[PDB]
Amino acid sequence: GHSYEKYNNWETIEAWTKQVTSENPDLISRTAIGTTFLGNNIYLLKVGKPGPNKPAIFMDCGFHAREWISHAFCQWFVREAVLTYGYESHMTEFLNKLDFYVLPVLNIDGYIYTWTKNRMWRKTRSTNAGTTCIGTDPNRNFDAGWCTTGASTDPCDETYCGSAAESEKETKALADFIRNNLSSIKAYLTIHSYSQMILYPYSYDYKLPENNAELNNLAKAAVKELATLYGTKYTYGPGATTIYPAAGGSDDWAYDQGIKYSFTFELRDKGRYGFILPESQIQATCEETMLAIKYVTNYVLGHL
Amino acid sequence: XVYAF
Ligand SMILES: [Zn+2]
Repeated sequence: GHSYEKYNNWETIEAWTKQVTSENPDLISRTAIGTTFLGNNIYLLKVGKPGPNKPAIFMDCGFHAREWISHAFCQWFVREAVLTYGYESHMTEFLNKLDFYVLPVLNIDGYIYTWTKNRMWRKTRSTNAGTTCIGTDPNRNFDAGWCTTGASTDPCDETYCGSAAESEKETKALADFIRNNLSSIKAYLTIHSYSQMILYPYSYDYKLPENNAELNNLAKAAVKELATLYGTKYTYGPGATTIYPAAGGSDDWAYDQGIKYSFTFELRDKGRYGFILPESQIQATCEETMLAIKYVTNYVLGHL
Repeated sequence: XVYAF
């Protein structure tokens, strides 16, 4: 069965999205924003106390298949929201004043593959013309300086940028949803591992966002809040200079759509376990990450 | 998350 304290396969997560919604219809509704190359449903959970014309914050997990702690966190977040609503004053204010769009697993096909065949798989599972090599890197497939740096044109590489921007059903789906809901979405948060970083634009170029100072201060303060629990140390900054230049990422793309607060979170750890983070760390990782997310949420709220 | 950075 489903556990927030263990890593769950896709069958279990899909059942969970229906179940948690069913148990908390007052705080959650579910849709799909599209289907994957292999026909799986890309579920989106709308978390919040329903109401007219509320602002929103968008968060996805599971862009990259092997980064299992990411998927884990989106599930954790949803439970924490429904548990503490009405009991913890900040979360209660958050869900009353805005909605969270939580996309638990974007790259479902790849995630299934990490369970069935190859634990270190990263990309999607789409086919490519002229080769048997499989998959596009979803975080190289957005229309943001697309395929110009830090990406590969070789389908056999783990950073393959795709045949065109939004060539992938999963990425086109995510981009379509954000475009369609741009007037309400105030922040974009995409959850990865590993490295323990908070990153903001730009990665597709060395240039800086006009609110570079604001983003840096917000990231800095969120890192502090995260460290308060267990002393876990995060680093922060523009993606290009903080980890590497990389084009076609969704954080940059979202920011260039006019979403002024856009962050890539890279969770635990720093390499001891890497992608294969032990389940015994799921709880602590998620608890500390919650503090950073809630700090950003509070900030967005007072900067509407 | 690119190997091996
Ligand atoms: Zn990643």
